[PDB]
Amino acid sequence: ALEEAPWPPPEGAFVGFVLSRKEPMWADLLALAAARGGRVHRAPEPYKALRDLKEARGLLAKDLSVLALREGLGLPPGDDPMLLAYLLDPSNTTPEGVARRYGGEWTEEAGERAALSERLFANLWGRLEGEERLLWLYREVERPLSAVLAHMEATGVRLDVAYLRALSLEVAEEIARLEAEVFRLAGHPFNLNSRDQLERVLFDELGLAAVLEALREAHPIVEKILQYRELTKLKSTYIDPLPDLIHPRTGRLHTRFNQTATATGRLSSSDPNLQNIPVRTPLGQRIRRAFIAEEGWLLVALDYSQIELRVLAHLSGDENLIRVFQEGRDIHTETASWMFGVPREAVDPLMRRAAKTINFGVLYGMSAHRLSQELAIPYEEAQAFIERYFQSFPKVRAWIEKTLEEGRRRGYVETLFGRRRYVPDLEARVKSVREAAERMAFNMPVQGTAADLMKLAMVKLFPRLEEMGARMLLQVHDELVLEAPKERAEAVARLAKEVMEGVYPLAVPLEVEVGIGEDWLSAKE
Repeated sequence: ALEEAPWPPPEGAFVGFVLSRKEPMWADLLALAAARGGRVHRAPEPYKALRDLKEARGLLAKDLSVLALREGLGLPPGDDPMLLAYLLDPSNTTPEGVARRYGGEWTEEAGERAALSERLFANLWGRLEGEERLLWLYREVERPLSAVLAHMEATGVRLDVAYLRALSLEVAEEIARLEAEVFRLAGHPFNLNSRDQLERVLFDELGLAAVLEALREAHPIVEKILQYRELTKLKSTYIDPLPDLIHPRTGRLHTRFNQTATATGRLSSSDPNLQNIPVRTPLGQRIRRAFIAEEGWLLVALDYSQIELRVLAHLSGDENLIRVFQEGRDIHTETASWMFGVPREAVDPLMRRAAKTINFGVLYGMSAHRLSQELAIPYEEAQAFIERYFQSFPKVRAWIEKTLEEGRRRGYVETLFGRRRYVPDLEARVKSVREAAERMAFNMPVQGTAADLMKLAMVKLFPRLEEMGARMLLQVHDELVLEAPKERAEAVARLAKEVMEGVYPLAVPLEVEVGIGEDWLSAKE
């Protein structure tokens, strides 16, 4: 046991806390404690207790910072063992998981959480001090980012409830129509949500899991059904819930951001989860339209153009790919031109399509077999096309090979900045497993770097942003969403563009599309 001591603790103490709910902005602070030396300090009354701390230092610091901010206190997030653990091995994503792996237990008791933080920090910090690159990431990117996220989560984003309500009825209507059609193609009404009734109808005149249904695209009814499922999912996952997630004390929505969740270092969101809102789908766009600016403010949305290809270009050092970007020429057009040995002027739109497909196909995994189906071209030609590609960008092939070799030898792969991911499976004899590792192997450096760049961008942008009355609100994919006063907008945009594009010196220029509007959808123009 440790020695009890009265509140407050000397500065530099590690904080432990317990919430009544997982969402910081909605939870009630039940317990608060601090540890330093061999002592523990338990706060008599949690809320007031916060004011005695100059820095939330410990496990899940950001979360506490959020609660404090909603209470009008500027309590900054400090060192957090989670970040260190994550940097050591991206597998470390939850506090319970980390504790177990490193000798501690995660309990629902403030004091204990306070002690655990101290212990962990010392332990992991030692292990990190020898890693030049990782220490850099922790200090220059990770830690500072905590503050940023804290503010984002706390400020939140305004929603157009009126619009949401309306949209709900529209989709409900489309659903009814689809349902009607299904009945027509079935000859008799029935419950689409009922397994038994569905199965019978299918077997009724057809010869037979969403995958199963997808494969059974033989009768139009199956198509229409899947559409029904889709709309239903979206309506209940994004349209209907949103209004209910508006915090009473702010009038805005507070989506959660996690810093140590994805396997590649990309930020993830929850409640909702922007990541899964349909990209360029009529409905998806309509949902984005719900996110609006404050009365007298505007939304500035910045997006990175094909960052992954530019990153690849840099990591491979492929003269051709590099030239495409340095020359500012259309990537897909040039790809086609190369693959088919035809000058720009004669690029058939179908060639462009093929190129576009391959380009993306080589990024996410190595879309080999998929090519046939997605292109409706015979097997042989598909392989040839792939060959033509690497023939045009040799160094990309060389890079992929090198990456895997290094992976097998060292046991891990790393992003441009040094972030690492261990890949033991590259030596697996089981096909599917080894192939999975292989995808991950080259996906990691490309995606990881894209993530790192964005994070670096944010970190160094925040201070300057705050200098003007501007706010950082959302981050999804390779996109940032800001909020700024009507008269300041244009200026803020100009700044954001520069900062982002010049975040780090690449052999390829970085480009950012910028849009300003009253709502997210309008902004993206």
